[PDB]
Amino acid sequence: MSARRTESDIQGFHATPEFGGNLQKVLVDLIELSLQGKQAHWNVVGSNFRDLHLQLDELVDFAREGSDTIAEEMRALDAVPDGRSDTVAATTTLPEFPAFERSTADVVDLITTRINATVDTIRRVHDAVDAEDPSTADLLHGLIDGLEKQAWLIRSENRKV
Amino acid sequence: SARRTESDIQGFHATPEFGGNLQKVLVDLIELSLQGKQAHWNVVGSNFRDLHLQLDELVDFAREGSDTIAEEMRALDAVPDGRSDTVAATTTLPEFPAFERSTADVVDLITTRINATVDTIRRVHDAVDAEDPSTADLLHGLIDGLEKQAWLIRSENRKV
Amino acid sequence: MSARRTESDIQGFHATPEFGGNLQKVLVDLIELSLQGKQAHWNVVGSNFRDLHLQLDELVDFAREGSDTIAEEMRALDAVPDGRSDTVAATTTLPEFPAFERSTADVVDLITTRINATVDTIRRVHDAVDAEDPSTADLLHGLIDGLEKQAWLIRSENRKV
Amino acid sequence: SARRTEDIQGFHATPEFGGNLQKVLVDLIELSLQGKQAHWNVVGSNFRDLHLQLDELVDFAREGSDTIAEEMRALDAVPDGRSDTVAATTTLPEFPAFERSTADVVDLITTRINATVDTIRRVHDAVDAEDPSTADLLHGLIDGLEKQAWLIRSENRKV
Amino acid sequence: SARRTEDIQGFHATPEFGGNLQKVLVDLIELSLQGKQAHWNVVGSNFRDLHLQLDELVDFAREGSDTIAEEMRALDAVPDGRSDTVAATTTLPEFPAFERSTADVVDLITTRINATVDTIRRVHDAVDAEDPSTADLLHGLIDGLEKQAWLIRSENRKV
Amino acid sequence: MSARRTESDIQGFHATPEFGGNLQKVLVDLIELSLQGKQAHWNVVGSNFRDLHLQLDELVDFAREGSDTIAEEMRALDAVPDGRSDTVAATTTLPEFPAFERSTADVVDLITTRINATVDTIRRVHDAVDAEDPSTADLLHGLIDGLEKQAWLIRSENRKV
Amino acid sequence: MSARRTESDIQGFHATPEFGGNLQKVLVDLIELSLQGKQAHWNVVGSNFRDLHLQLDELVDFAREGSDTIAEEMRALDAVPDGRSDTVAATTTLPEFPAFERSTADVVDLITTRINATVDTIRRVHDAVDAEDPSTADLLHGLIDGLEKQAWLIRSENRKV
Amino acid sequence: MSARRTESDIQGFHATPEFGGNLQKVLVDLIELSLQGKQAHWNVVGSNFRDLHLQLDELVDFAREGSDTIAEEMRALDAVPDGRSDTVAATTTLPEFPAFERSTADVVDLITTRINATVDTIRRVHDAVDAEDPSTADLLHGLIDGLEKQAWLIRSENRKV
Amino acid sequence: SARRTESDIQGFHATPEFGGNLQKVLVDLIELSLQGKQAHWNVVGSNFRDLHLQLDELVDFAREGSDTIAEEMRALDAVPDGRSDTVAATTTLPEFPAFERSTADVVDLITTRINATVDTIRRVHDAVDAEDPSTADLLHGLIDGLEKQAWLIRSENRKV
Amino acid sequence: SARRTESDIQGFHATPEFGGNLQKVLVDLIELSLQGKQAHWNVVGSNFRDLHLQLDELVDFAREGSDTIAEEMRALDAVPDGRSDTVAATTTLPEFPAFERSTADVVDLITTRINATVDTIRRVHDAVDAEDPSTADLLHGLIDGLEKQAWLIRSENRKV
Amino acid sequence: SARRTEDIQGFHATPEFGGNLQKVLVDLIELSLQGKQAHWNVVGSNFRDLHLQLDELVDFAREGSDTIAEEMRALDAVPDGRSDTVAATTTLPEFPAFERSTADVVDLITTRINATVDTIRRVHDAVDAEDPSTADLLHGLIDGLEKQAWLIRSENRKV
Amino acid sequence: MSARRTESDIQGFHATPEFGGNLQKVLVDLIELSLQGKQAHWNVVGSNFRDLHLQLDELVDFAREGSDTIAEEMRALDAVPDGRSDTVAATTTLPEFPAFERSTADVVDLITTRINATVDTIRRVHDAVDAEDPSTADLLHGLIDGLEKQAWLIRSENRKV
Ligand SMILES: [Cl-]
Ligand SMILES: [Cl-]
Ligand SMILES: [Cl-]
Ligand SMILES: [Cl-]
Ligand SMILES: [Fe+3]
Ligand SMILES: [Fe+3]
Ligand SMILES: [Fe+3]
Ligand SMILES: [Fe+3]
Ligand SMILES: [Fe+3]
Ligand SMILES: [Fe+3]
Ligand SMILES: [Fe+3]
Ligand SMILES: [Fe+3]
Ligand SMILES: [Fe+3]
Ligand SMILES: [Fe+3]
Ligand SMILES: [Fe+3]
Ligand SMILES: [Fe+3]
Ligand SMILES: [Mg+2]
Ligand SMILES: [Mg+2]
Ligand SMILES: [Mg+2]
Ligand SMILES: [Mg+2]
Repeated sequence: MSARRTESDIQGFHATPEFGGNLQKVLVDLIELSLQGKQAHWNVVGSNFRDLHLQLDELVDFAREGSDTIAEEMRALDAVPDGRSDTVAATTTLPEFPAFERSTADVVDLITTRINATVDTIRRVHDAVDAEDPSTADLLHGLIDGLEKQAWLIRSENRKV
Repeated sequence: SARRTESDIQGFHATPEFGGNLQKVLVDLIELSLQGKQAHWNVVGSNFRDLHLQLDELVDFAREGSDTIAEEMRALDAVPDGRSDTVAATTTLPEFPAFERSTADVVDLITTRINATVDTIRRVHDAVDAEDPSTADLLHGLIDGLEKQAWLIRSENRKV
Repeated sequence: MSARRTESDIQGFHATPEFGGNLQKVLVDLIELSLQGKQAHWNVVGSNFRDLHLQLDELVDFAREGSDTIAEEMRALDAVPDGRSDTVAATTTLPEFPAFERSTADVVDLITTRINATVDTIRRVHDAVDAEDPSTADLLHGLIDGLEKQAWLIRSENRKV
Repeated sequence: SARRTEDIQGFHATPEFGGNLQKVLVDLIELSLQGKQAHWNVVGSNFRDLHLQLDELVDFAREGSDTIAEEMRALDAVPDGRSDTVAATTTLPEFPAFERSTADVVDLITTRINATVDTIRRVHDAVDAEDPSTADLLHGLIDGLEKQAWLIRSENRKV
Repeated sequence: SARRTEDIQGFHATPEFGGNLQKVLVDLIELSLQGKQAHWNVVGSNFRDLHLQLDELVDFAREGSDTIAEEMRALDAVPDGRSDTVAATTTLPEFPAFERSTADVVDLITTRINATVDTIRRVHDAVDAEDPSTADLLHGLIDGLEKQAWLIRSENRKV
Repeated sequence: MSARRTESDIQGFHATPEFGGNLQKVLVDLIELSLQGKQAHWNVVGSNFRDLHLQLDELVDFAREGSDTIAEEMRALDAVPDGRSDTVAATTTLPEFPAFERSTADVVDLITTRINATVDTIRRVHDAVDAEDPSTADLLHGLIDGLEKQAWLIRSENRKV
Repeated sequence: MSARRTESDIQGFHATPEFGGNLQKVLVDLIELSLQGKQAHWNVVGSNFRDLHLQLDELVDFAREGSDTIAEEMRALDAVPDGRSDTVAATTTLPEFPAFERSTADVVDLITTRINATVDTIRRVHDAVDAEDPSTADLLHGLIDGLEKQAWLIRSENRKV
Repeated sequence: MSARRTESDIQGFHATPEFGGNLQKVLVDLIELSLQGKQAHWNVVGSNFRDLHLQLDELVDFAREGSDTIAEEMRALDAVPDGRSDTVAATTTLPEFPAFERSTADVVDLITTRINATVDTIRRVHDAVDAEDPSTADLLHGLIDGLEKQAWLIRSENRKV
Repeated sequence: SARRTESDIQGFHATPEFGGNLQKVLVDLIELSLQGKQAHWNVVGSNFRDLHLQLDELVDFAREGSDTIAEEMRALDAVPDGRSDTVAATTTLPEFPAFERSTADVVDLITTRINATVDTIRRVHDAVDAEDPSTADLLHGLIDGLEKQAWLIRSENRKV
Repeated sequence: SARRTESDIQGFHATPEFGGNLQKVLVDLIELSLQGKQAHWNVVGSNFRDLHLQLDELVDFAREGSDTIAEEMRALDAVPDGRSDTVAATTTLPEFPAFERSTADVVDLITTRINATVDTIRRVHDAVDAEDPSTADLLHGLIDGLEKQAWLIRSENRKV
Repeated sequence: SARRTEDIQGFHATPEFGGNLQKVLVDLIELSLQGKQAHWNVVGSNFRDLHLQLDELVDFAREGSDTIAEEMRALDAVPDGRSDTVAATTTLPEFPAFERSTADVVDLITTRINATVDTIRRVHDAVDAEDPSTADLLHGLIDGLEKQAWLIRSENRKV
Repeated sequence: MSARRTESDIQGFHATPEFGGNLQKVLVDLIELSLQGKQAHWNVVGSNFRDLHLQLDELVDFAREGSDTIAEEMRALDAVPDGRSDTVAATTTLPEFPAFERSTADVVDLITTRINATVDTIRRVHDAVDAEDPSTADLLHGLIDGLEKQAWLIRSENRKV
């Protein structure tokens, strides 16, 4: 027992309300992106339907894994996620996805914008998150990178060169 | 030969009532998915791990269900709406709480919301069946999968 | 507005004692089929031993998954399954599998007949089950179909020109 | 003491029922064959997606024909999936020879899927009246085929 | 030039040996059946864990009964796994009807596992005397069953 | 220095109408073999039903992969395959599979003969294919070999002492 | 305190020349069984060809894994296996597999007898092996059991009523 | 060779003794956590045994992967890990795990504390590690995050709300 | 017995011409792999995703091909050279552009380079076959795999 | 019927000697696992990679072995002690060095420690077998697996 | 109307062809057996790599012998893979008894591989003249064996 | 729409030319390492050939995954990778790999040096990359770590202690 600590209830790292609130911002935009991604996935029609249909599902998978990661990171640090529909709708920073069928070209533009807005949210909270907890900032880096890849893979469809 | 001669043979498309009925199922499946994840993250207390894990299985089922329903709508020329605003505005499920809840409370809350979702499907079933027997089979899969989840979750709180 | 329902104790579907009794009839014949299937699997000898030995295991697998499905369907709707040995022996409608070794030819006829009997039971309860709960009838259809396929794959050994 | 005593008689179907499944079988096989034809010969804008989706259509149609033929055998009917029979009795419009543009293939194949679904819907009630289990297999065929129709046709859809 | 010359005679076992394996077989089958009964009907605190563990018990017991019946056949004995025989000759206390609490299921099932192990231990030496290889299969059964007993009983254990 | 070629429209290998016609002959017999294989698979009854039923599916699988390979080889070299039902029926060299159920023994002889016929076709076109394009002849060798193996595995049921 | 042993060259278990000679007897009969199993697998014709052809490969697989196990057990205890063709032919106790094709019925009897002989060898060395090294006897039990199961699965083709 | 370096023995990045020593601290606490996790895994008894039994194994897997990663990171940077039992016991900062069977409730509390102490160690060395080698700090982030998740998944059992 | 008596039985080794011919195939396969990845990253426009993905399949094929050829050389006592300098200096493929290119342009460019690679193999085939029929079979696999890729890529740009 | 009538049928439990004997096996398996990893990380020199990899296979075997033994103890109502302090205090294996060691040295060191571990098991085997034949079978698996590892490792250093 | 009419005659091979495949078969089997012998008995520097590579050699040789024997059967020839025949008719130099050093095993096995390839190359043209498809199987054998020779021999190679 | 942004073409993060140029440096050295790794993999001969042969392939896999990641990161941020052979050769910082067969000992030394030079390149651009885009620096950390592990696993062969 020469180097053993004797404490009996050694506590874990707890997030400040500011940190919790910052992760909460990331969470709602990821959930909203997931819902908008499926909406697009179902309702996309026209030239190169299948590619975008499939790519959109891949986007949804990434955003769903991301939201779960963020929420669980909140839980680990004693924060309480709110991913309920009312909260997501009232607090998301993403512009609303339109109703009805939309062309591949329009879906490409719309979805790219909503991905970009989601990355924006993460980049906006990044420094405050990093300052409090360097480990959580790494999760943010993974999210930024995966989302920016999705953005590139989707937007390239509409590129005119 | 017995070969048909038409060049643009049309598919079966759904009445607006039919689309409407599938839309009802769609929003409650999505809401159940979002509430399931909320419960999955925020459940605490006795037998946490079992419920944490089972709630994830409920979410998996509800998500594939919602995707199935929306794609059923699309095949039949209907247009699903799974957006957050629409879901919050039109879901029939009682709202899930925002905060930590005990395993016992989560079991009771989630069972109710599963039952509410099954009820939506049971309420539209006959009108769906009358228009398209094939789509009713999809509804049967949802009822049974969800009723199974309800049993697997609720049994935690069952007395002797 | 809000379409959200108010009740905190929203009830699940309520199943009649007749419904439970009907699935119970299906349950015991599937369990009995599985037990007889293994008996045949172990005790078959003669021309084309290996094929029947193998097919009999596939039948057992289907029948085991079936009985579990039925029993869980009972539980979901607050019925209480009884798959105990005494009850299966006392209430199965299948003729008993004979003791000791049986020829491939005889095993073919016997097991085909036991599948016929098992399907007969499902057909006997079908209409009453479908009227009360169409979703459960769908599971019955899955059972009927898988079993009829097993009967075809087994019985065709004995069919001539 | 609940054990029945007799062979307890096996499975059988009316010749009308068998003929109804036979109608479904030939169109599934024709669809599979036309599907591969389209798969090989499609050219042009968004070739790859259609080439791939058409193979998924063929897979579904092949599994379907198996399911129907096996259902026929289970109930002691006897399927006919031979080339001569399929060509003589299929209700599907003939697939054209030669290469076809992606846009043309989309319209052609959507029609042939729809014709296949039509056949299933045509026999459905007569099949259901004799065997509700068989009807469920028809429901699975309708659903999978109508999904393929949606996934294929969406390429040409203007909004 | 070491090659033997005669059919060199096949495998066989005494009727006493076959009867000893038959005792093990019926209790494994009974255990499997009671296991599923428990699996379906357990309710209450920590339902899910027990529901899942009981299925793992059933898997082990089913594979075991196969192993024993196949061992019997390999040595030209003839197993009896029929419902009537299992019910008439099993040594396991009957599993009760109806739903049972997790705590009650834990105690009930632990006892039935222990009774199954008892049967294996009872015939072990007689089996070993005739065939040491068969005894090894019995050792595998004892070990897997005693592990299941530990994994199940631990739920009720107070320290 | 630079060994790099200058042309921007470097042409692929150019195949004669005779080459396409030769693979077309192979294509229709493989498709016909696959259709007859399924017919036999469904309609075989009698002693050793299960083994033949299973082996026939393996044959169908090989023949289906084969026909796809041949058709794609045609496309690669700008030939246009025709695998449509009418053409297969009108141009296959295989004797037609008889209607209705057939005994295991009869199915063995029939299907073995249809494999023999299919291999015969490949052998008939082989030399002309090999002279124009050795790479394609290699694929023919793969086909011949897999089919001969299928003939062995099926026909040996009927071979005596 | 310290229960740690002092020696730097702690010896492994030392096996008698008799032990090695005993496993060598097992080794050659397993290799011979594997070679005869393949011979039968290739050369069997007649009623139920496919089942026996398949089962014979499973036997070969078991016998090959067995011989490798035995040889490695020899190496672990500083015995030196000899699995060379000349030694196997000169020292195997199995009757030789006859040349040319054999009927399914004959192959059944022959191979069953060769399994019987292989198990006989293991039984002959068993007691001496168990007395010197119980761990090795356990591996012998695994071999005996797998082989007896193979004999059952093969021989039952020829058993009547 | 226009941009090619001409050096023949280009050396890799070498850890300072301070860096090596910091990784060594992480290593022993991860190994100790792994040993204590198994001790708990075997000896946990009572309400919700199975869940904790399984979750504890998942903790052990993570800590074992972690220790291997840390040790290999030391090796790559020319440091020499010491993961021997004597060293771990003499130098771990974790309080000793008690002997004997312990209740689920007590195991939950004990293990949470030891996870927290392990995270503490990593957080204590984090900044010094980051300053010398940003890449290694990322490995630390992965460890912190995985361990804090485990803490949450374990401790939630005892949460009273 | 029929057992041979030699202790150091030699393997078949290739002439310098044979090694040379395989070296030619090797550099064009490597160059095709590098150009395929360039195109994979930099393709933009209509039907991007399909081409992005197909180009990766081309790269996978060309890489396993180059590895096969080099290992064929090694087995026959020849020494492959797959280094960047050698590849740039000796490849027969027209250079791929540095920048973003449209899907239509990438289809045309890549088809040409695949065809150039097949041409190299077809040009060495007969001399390879004459020395070692077994190695020609490897060449056949490369020709057919690459010609398949050419078809799958080029079809995007095909008129009615 | 032949059904037994008791409600709380007891399982076989081990004597303290039996538990003690399994405890002896447990600590040497754990110590071997820790020493195996030490050797795995710190081995350097000729044929490093083979030994690095083989030592990991030894560790995998020893870990599943220790888990098996501890769970055997638990089933029989004995209480394992696998804690670091207990392992260091009671293991019979000679201590592994702290620093880099050559492949040749690591082969010799690890072979000795494997042999020491097998010896512990062989020393308790007969008393274990006498009380519980089923547990002796587990011991046989450990002896053979470890003796296999000893052969696979030691062979590196074997003369002509 | 292109359908042929007769059984259309089955596959067959000349006895010379069958004998040529028989030569390949025995050396593949001998190689497999010597391969395992080497695999078990190799000791010394870089033991593990050689132990593992030799097993990969055995796998290839076993699959090869299967391919050849099955080819023989497909064309209605009758293989002989029995121990007595292999030992009496193999062209491979005998593998020595006892443990051998890694360096010696490398040289020994490389020679036996080369001898096996020699046999395949020896019969190749005669086989090809009757059946070009069979020759392709021989090409696959040559290629896989020559790769194994390279992977094994490289251990002893000095540059 | 209470928190929803109203922007319609929200743009993504764009790399500066400096950032693009820095990733371009990493890219060419990874590609060059991949080509040199294969060259070594084919041409290594002598003592412990097989180990190095296999380890070199593992190095190539890692460097190939790395180059693809770097290039795709450039694409996501609107930079245009150049991985063409001419560019790689003209701009790589790695010393040339020699022609011809080389001993295991020489290959170990040569390859270790080229790995070290590749890590050097990444470490040289690290800070400038981190300053502009923290998320991309994490990808660099993964590359450094994986490469330094490979270096250790390769170089240890030649270590004399
Ligand atoms: Cl795709
Ligand atoms: Cl089979
Ligand atoms: Cl669980
Ligand atoms: Cl290796
Ligand atoms: Fe989660
Ligand atoms: Fe979808
Ligand atoms: Fe269940
Ligand atoms: Fe079928
Ligand atoms: Fe069994
Ligand atoms: Fe295709
Ligand atoms: Fe081995
Ligand atoms: Fe490691
Ligand atoms: Fe390679
Ligand atoms: Fe465990
Ligand atoms: Fe074979
Ligand atoms: Fe990529
Ligand atoms: Mg639990
Ligand atoms: Mg058979
Ligand atoms: Mg596309
Ligand atoms: Mg090595």
